[PDB]
Amino acid sequence: YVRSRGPELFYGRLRNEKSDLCLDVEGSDGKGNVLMYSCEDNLDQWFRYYENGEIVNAKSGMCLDVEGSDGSGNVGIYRCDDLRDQMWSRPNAYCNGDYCSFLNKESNKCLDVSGDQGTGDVGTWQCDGLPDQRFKWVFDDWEV
Amino acid sequence: QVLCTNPLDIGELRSFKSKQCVDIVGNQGSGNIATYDCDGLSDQQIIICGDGTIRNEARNYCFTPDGSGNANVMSSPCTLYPEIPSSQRWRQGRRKTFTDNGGIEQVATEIINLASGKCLDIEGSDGTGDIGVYDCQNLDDQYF
Ligand SMILES: OC[C@H]1O[C@@H](O[C@@H]2[C@@H](CO)O[C@](O)(CO)[C@H]2O)[C@H](O)[C@@H](O)[C@H]1O
Ligand SMILES: OC[C@H]1O[C@@H](O[C@@H]2[C@@H](CO)O[C@](O)(CO)[C@H]2O)[C@H](O)[C@@H](O)[C@H]1O
Ligand SMILES: OC[C@H]1O[C@@H](O[C@@H]2[C@@H](CO)O[C@](O)(CO)[C@H]2O)[C@H](O)[C@@H](O)[C@H]1O
Ligand SMILES: OC[C@H]1O[C@@H](O[C@@H]2[C@@H](CO)O[C@](O)(CO)[C@H]2O)[C@H](O)[C@@H](O)[C@H]1O
Ligand SMILES: OC[C@H]1O[C@@H](O[C@@H]2[C@@H](CO)O[C@](O)(CO)[C@H]2O)[C@H](O)[C@@H](O)[C@H]1O
Ligand SMILES: [Ca+2]
Ligand SMILES: [Ca+2]
Ligand SMILES: [Ca+2]
Ligand SMILES: [Ca+2]
Ligand SMILES: [Ca+2]
Ligand SMILES: [Mg+2]
Ligand SMILES: [Mg+2]
Repeated sequence: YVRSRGPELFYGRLRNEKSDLCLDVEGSDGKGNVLMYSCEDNLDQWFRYYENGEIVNAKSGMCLDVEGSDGSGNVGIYRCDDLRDQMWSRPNAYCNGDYCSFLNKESNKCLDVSGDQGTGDVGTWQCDGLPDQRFKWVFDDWEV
Repeated sequence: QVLCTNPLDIGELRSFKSKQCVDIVGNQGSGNIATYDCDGLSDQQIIICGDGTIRNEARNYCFTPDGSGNANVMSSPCTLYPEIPSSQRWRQGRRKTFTDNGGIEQVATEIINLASGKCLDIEGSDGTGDIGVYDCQNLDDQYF
């Protein structure tokens, strides 16, 4: 079978409500750790979000993934192996305007930045309804 | 809308007995809930939310019973998805109504949990510290 993901819901960068930093991958390969960093106009910070729940990095073509299988731990880019821990929903309940939380299908835990200030490393954590867990899809070419 | 976008009332939540502020330890707006001097910090600005949760201006956190029986009340993450549970919802009970030295009419009421059906309470009939839930027994310290 040719694997379908459904449509194409979004294509952009993810700017953090708390810090205005961009959801970023280390280096510019599009592979490895995911962390918060300055918005840079590189393809490694652009993601495609599909109906099936996958967030696919535009540079590397691979999935926003959580360590192991539980849906709890560090987040990085990893092969898309059709698992539920690589699938995310965007519940309207945890939005504030255009800034929204990403809820992991395997653990009902939120895409999260360590601490309260939305500046550190990116993993999953309990949905706490705090600005540092909320991201806006952005379509500009802005840099810092 | 992860925030309380429809507040019924915002201000200092005082005890009818002691005239003291219901307070969260520290100034972050997370932690244990107990009475304390009114220090004018935003964590003491309590939000009586239209959805029935109780929150504060310092942090998007809910007045939460720390158990299922007669438990302590902490300020912790709001469970907002799939929907706010009954354990984190509250309602007005009976209401004493009075006029303070400011010449302003205030309305003190019981604050009843919707899961346990119990009352927001301070230890004894005037401690004057640690807050939790208890049985509703019409003492002027279970009125806020
Ligand atoms: O926030 C971490 C940053 O990491 C850099 O990653 C690469 C490392 C490893 O080789 O060293 C560079 O050569 C430095 O430019 C990078 O290729 C990224 O440049 C930053 O964008 C950022 O991801
Ligand atoms: O490192 C990210 C990847 O983690 C894998 O899980 C690892 C398993 C063994 O494969 O054991 C750990 O070392 C600790 O639990 C994990 O690093 C996942 O299978 C991959 O999907 C990926 O998430
Ligand atoms: O798993 C990350 C979690 O980090 C918490 O913040 C921690 C505090 C207390 O240890 O200090 C740090 O070391 C700063 O990075 C963190 O480990 C956050 O409050 C949680 O929301 C969560 O992200
Ligand atoms: O009894 C709790 C009180 O806590 C005060 O905050 C204290 C600050 C003082 O800088 O530092 C701590 O020790 C913790 O870091 C707190 O205990 C608040 O100012 C009071 O409002 C009150 O909540
Ligand atoms: O959890 C407190 C509850 O129990 C009673 O208050 C206790 C009495 C014990 O006789 O004295 C204290 O030690 C206060 O100094 C309390 O632990 C009350 O009858 C209940 O209303 C309730 O507050
Ligand atoms: Ca990068
Ligand atoms: Ca995984
Ligand atoms: Ca965090
Ligand atoms: Ca305080
Ligand atoms: Ca009492
Ligand atoms: Mg990471
Ligand atoms: Mg308490």
